[PDB]
Amino acid sequence: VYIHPFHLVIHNESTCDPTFIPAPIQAKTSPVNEKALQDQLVLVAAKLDTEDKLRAAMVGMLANFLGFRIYGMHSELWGVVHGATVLSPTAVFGTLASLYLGALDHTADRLQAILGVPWKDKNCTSRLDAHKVLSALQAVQGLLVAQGRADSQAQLLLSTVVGVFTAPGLHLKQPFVQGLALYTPVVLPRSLDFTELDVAAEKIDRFMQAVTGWKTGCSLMGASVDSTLAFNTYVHFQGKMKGFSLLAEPQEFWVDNSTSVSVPMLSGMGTFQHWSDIQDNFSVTQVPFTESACLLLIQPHYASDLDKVEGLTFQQNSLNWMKKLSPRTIHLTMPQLVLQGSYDLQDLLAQAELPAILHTELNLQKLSNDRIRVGEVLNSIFFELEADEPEVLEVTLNRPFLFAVYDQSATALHFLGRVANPL
Amino acid sequence: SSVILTNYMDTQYYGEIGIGTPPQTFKVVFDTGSSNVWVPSSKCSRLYTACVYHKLFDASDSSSYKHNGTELTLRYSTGTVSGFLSQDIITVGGITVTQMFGEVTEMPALPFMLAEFDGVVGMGFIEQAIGRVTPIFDNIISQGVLKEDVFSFYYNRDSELGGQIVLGGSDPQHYEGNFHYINLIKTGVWQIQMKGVSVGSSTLLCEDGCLALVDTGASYISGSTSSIEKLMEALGAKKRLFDYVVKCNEGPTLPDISFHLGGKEYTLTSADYVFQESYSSKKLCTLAIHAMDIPPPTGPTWALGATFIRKFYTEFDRRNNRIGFALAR
Repeated sequence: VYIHPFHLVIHNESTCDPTFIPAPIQAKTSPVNEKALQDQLVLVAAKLDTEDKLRAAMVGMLANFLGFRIYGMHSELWGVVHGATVLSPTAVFGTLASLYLGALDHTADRLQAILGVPWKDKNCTSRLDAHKVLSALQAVQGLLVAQGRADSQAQLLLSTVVGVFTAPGLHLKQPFVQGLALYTPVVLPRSLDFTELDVAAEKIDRFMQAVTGWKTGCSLMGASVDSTLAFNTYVHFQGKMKGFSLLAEPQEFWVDNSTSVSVPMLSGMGTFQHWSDIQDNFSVTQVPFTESACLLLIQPHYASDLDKVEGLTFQQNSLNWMKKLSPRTIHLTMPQLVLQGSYDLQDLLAQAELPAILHTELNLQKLSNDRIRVGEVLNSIFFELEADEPEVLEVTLNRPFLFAVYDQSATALHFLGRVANPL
Repeated sequence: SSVILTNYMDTQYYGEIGIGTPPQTFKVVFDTGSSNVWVPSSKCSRLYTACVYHKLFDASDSSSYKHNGTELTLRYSTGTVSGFLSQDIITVGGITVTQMFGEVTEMPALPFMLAEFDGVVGMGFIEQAIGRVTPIFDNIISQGVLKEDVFSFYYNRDSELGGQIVLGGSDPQHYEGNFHYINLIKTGVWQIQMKGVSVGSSTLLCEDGCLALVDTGASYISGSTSSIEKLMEALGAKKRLFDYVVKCNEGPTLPDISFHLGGKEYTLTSADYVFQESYSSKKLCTLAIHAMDIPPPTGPTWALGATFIRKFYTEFDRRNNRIGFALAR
């Protein structure tokens, strides 16, 4: 909520390395202490200026608009068929913004526009460009996993570990890595032999799953043999919902009117907010995480044509302005969600922005000392939903539906996805 | 000649203009605060999402287009656009003029993704025009067709006509009483002397005088950071990143804000400046008054935008370098 003033007052213009080779992955790397991570992220969220909160909100919206921009594929987003159909606008923006660090003129000047630039509408060069955006995007994570008024364990978790797997003898630069440090604490650069893709792909999975502790939907898929860099962001979302329980008896679902599927469920009793648009036939309920964070469940009224309805769940300013806040007694009923999901940004973005071409272009430098030829720039998510033990509305999701977790404090939607069937 | 305006959420007032042959249509805001004309260009990289979401001028589809190519950057209070100059015929409210305008190739997602309009038509003087490009109103006047060297703005309440601009005069249908003029401090800027600003019962602002920029392109009434801090403290409003809020249940209780201009008191009621979205004490309601530090030489200065114009029909008189106000109808 809700408006935005325009200030159209014309004025007289104004404004304002030690490289290192990473070790092999065979080296014993300790796993990520997830408690230690989130406890550091809440501190980052706590020790944060009122000006920084606006910046976190701003970088949030940029991530939102980039996600809506990316729907310019026109229902081909799920065409990037790896794991469950769900992408992270904030992770996408971040992974893209981190490549911006390693970018000179042209390449940086493209990502500037492609990422969503220029945050300030200018490039006077400072600690904000690349460094401000990254640490602002760190903030938005802490803003999600907050529980400000809650104090006690909010139960929602957001881990984001950025793998930066270079080729052998690739002396990647120091200040770039400190830039990545601003975006996420868990920055794991480690060398790998890409000449053998089969051997690299299997070991790259064995490393991450060992380090992280969650099964990612494959890795190094569709990567060329003649490559060096592999900038892969790995995210994991935990989302516990109080007043919910897992059912031993499956209710089952219909991916389409003919076929059926044996699948789990999560019964929900509570008075949530929900309002159904009768113009385009819509309906959306939620199950807030300290209000700050909110899981919005977009239900297609008829559920006949999702592709048309779901299109209005990536539609610019409308999805956010959907905020009447009309409370109602609702019996929530939805499938138990525990699915992975990979998608390569270079496959995810194309034509309108055509970064695939821009990625294999020479100009990087600030990251690349030697020759960089990226095999994949992957975003892998592990979305997980959990439970902690007179008149109503029986809102069941028996047929396919849409959803998206959104943060009010950072005005940013961390996840958006579709559910055809759990498998 | 009159231009029909569309009112979007009470923050963006825009009308249509046609550029080229055949005409390519664009939604534009008419801004007395700037003097250049610009629309998004077909040459704008689609990496700028704002360009993907707006009408783009394509010179290769206009037979009346005249190349120039001079680079220009336009810096506004809330954002910047950059591109190059081009000339073509522009249709505005029935009048046809050859005009030099900017084709924008760099248009930041924030804030332009939030723009309903595509571009801007500067209604300011040539003294503030970037690149010394003749402003569209000077070009129309040079035709010698208008009955008066003046233009007028009518901005309606949100409702849901959104508003209306009259080139050449004023529309008696949208104002009552008579006009009361204030002479411009200087030609080249639609800025006037403001004798004082009062909140409730205590003229605790702009004592000893200050400046007021009558800005049709500004969504809100703005003052310097120091002035707004005082005004807001007096209102009991809390400051946020981009605005000031008040608990909704107290919006109707907020005092009147008055603006002393040319020996007349222009008063706004709380209904006039607060976005009364609800009345709950558990909700926040934004105020149509912001803090905006406008840089020299034009600033520091207060800015009287839509919030003010909605209440008072405004006439900008080029022939006498004055501005007239009258109760909007």
